[PDB]
Amino acid sequence: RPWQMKDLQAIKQEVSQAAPGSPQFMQTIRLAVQQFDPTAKDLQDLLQYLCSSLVASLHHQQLDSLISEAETRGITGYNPLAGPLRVQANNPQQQGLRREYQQLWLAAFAALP
Repeated sequence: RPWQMKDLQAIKQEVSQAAPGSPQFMQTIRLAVQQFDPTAKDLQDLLQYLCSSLVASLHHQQLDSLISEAETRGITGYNPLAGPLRVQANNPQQQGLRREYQQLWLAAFAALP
């Protein structure tokens, strides 16, 4: 049950005025992420739709650092012999990795301003 075009259009329109990482944007994006239960691929699509290449790159770097610390510590469900967290989160049998990816994503995007 992935999102459709209308959901993305509403998500972008409702937060057109606000700035990335504002409390309003964080509310709406967090609700979307917690409601649709998407993988990393869909999150990348959503970010490309919402913010430009500059904000995309900044979030990419911040999320790289956050994932770096998180999975360098060692995580309950992460096994580094199978692939990067971006790929484990895309397997529907690793929901723990998917939820960790979602939370790192939202925190990284919130850490912009």
